[PDB]
Amino acid sequence: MKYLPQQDPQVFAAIEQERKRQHAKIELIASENFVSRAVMEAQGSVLTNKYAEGYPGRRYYGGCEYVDIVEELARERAKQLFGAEHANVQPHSGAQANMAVYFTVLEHGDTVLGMNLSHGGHLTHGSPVNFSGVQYNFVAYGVDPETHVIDYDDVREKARLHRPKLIVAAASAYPRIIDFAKFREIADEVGAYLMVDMAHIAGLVAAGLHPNPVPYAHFVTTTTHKTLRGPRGGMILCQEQFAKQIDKAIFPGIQGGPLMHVIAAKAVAFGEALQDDFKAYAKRVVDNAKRLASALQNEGFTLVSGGTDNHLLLVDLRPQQLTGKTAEKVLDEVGITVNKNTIPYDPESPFVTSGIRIGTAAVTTRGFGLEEMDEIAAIIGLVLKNVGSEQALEEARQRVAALTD
Amino acid sequence: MKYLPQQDPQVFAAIEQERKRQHAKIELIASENFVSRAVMEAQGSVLTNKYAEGYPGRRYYGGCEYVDIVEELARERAKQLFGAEHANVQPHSGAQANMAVYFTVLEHGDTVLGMNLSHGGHLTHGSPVNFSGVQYNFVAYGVDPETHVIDYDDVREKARLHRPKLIVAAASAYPRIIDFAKFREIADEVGAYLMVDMAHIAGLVAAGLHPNPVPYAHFVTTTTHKTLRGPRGGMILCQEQFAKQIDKAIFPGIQGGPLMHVIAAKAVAFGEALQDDFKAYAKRVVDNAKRLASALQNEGFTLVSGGTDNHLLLVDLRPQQLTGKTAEKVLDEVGITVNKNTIPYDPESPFVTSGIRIGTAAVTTRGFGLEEMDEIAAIIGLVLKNVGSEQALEEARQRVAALTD
Ligand SMILES: Nc1nc(=O)c2c([nH]1)NC[C@H](CNc1ccc(C(=O)N[C@@H](CCC(=O)O)C(=O)O)cc1)N2C=O
Ligand SMILES: Cc1ncc(COP(=O)(O)O)c(CNCC(=O)O)c1O
Ligand SMILES: Cc1ncc(COP(=O)(O)O)c(CNCC(=O)O)c1O
Repeated sequence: MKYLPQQDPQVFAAIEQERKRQHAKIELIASENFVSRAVMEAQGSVLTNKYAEGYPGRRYYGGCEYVDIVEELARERAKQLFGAEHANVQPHSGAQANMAVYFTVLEHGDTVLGMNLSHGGHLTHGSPVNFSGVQYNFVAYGVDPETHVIDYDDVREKARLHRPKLIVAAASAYPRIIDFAKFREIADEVGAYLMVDMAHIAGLVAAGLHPNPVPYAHFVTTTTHKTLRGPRGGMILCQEQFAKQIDKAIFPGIQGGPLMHVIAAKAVAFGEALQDDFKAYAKRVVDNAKRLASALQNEGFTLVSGGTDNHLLLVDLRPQQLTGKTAEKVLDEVGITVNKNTIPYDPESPFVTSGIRIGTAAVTTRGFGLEEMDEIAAIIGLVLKNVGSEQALEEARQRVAALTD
Repeated sequence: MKYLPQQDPQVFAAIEQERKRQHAKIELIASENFVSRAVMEAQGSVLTNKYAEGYPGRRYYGGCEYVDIVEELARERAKQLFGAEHANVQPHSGAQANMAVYFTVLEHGDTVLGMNLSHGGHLTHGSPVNFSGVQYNFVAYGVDPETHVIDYDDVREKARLHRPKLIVAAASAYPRIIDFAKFREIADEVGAYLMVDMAHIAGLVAAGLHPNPVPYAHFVTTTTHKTLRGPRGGMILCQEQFAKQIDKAIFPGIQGGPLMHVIAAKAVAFGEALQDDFKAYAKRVVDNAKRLASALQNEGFTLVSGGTDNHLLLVDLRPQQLTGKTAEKVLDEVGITVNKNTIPYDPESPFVTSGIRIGTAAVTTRGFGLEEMDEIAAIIGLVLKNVGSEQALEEARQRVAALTD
């Protein structure tokens, strides 16, 4: 950094603190990752200066000649990656992406079937304190009480009982592969659209390690920053019969000017995803996730669903008579960054919760493999099973320190 | 740029073309500007990797220690700048800022008084192809058909007729000062809330060159990238009495995790506006708009409202028999970037228009003064009064190139 340190030592100090913390801690938040320098250079570019309301070739402003190239690259690399018919790379968030789809297909008060929030569903899938749950009438479907796998009989029963205008599939915390085909079938049965929110698993879908929802859904929404390893932003993929409406939902509907600089970073992120070692990288996340789980089970921990088929895991903390809030706190001292997360049928609420959610995308990006996963679990065991021991804490500290050197 | 040109030649080439275009053309788009290198560096930082749903000290994730300072610098510097009691620096956009205000105070279908889109109002101030107009009952107030100044008598009439729950004040293409005192007076008569969208005029308000709306409005919304000269994003300003409700609207309401990297650049831009130099700048911005308006009228051009009191000016192109769309394309041919803009009581639709909107924020940023403004209007007169003349176009190009080097 050149001009920042000289003009804003306060902001620069904060960013340097953050740049060091990212290397110091062992980052297990499942949502997170670390982008390349190419990706940062694109969002730190001068594309922030351009107003480009509209779409490539159909803008509301002059001079969008070169910013149209960047959007088309993003769109055509996105279509190459997921094999969708159309792509909208302007959504600012995963939330704005969801909001735009819902905007396009639903009316105020329509009924929507989305995954139960404490079973794995996301905020924008029906929380009553989110716009989705205020704007629309969401009914939830859940996971099996003992296997913690989506109950497809439950999904079809809710579907037929509530007759939803659209069905949402996917999650923020479900460690198992989601069967898009059954979702498509149930929706056809009741004449509902299908929306797949692939945010968490988009990089895994991209590398062939998770079934692709594109062939089965009308609308596919994603973030560009979780397993896809891109800039913070959103994206909508859809059949070409919904394209004109999807694009109008984004603009002139819920958004204003896109973030061309972030759209250039999405373009770079997708570029990286199309390359062969992204497929390689993705396999290690999933392998590392598998390994981490097993290592955790060996330390005596209980995992919701018994393990994972993707990048994240959900620890049911109860048997260490722990809550997810203290677990989270405790590991933040020793350098492990996780996030408290409700568990299916959690006996407590989503402010305290009974578990921690963990993922390997970030550490895998920094080069950790199987044997370093074994140690992460070891340290989590040492720490969580001996919560007030200052000696356990400090031991934890050197071992984390030994991993991030 | 270090890694981009080697990682991604296709993206790098388009970013580089944009950069060249930004220097070679005369960027007159009124909502555009050029950010500092310090601002871009913050945007290209590692702060994009951090999930930070929540607010500083009240996150739903660990490791937010540094990002919390980033967000407090932005809020505290914003409050210094505009004297608000509370500030939300999380809106991804000016669209999302507005949406969060509406989500907090209005209930689906509620009646809102906003400025008409063709007399100057913004898309999110009631357009029927926008969520604002689809989600709420928007009635519009307009400008005098002769003097093109907001008709406060009209505002007050509609308020009493329609008794909205909220009155929106401000715009995208009004070139005169907005009297916030009368707006609040009217809102108070009819028991409505008053929200001011100062997106276009934040830098001026910050600099003491436009009456500040903060003391008259319950809510103040703004973008950070227009006359404020910050990164692309939004911000909400409000009285303590509404803060909690405003923060909840942004999250868990309408957004997900914030763009922490973008909040870092907002804090940088607020620091820059807090400096003494920024007041010099904004004074020149308006003086340049005054001089370019007068210069424009010397070449025969009619201006909506007779001139400008701010950073913006609107050309009614009817007298010279051209559409807004035609003027824009021709001016793009000689290297002058503007945007077609509807004009009050426009006989043309929003993609053709009978006018062009011009602003001096960005060219002032790049150092242009009074004499360059005389040249610009001369180059603009030359071109729009000789559209068929290829010899006129080449001359124009050279004068542009002489101005931008
Ligand atoms: N007064 C004013 N308000 C604004 O909100 C605004 C400006 N000017 N100028 C520039 C920028 C341009 N935005 C637009 C974008 C779409 C439409 C819109 O009404 N489109 C209609 C009909 C257009 C057609 O001819 O294709 C639609 O059907 O899409 C209008 C202004 N902008 C705000 O961003
Ligand atoms: C399934 C799913 N869908 C949308 C989002 C929204 O993203 P944002 O950029 O934050 O608006 C998410 C993000 N989840 C946060 C987390 O999992 O921690 C998501 O998982
Ligand atoms: C008055 C006014 N209010 C909000 C916005 C929103 O901005 P964005 O970041 O693009 O969502 C704007 C934007 N102006 C567009 C234009 O005037 O060029 C605005 O003017």
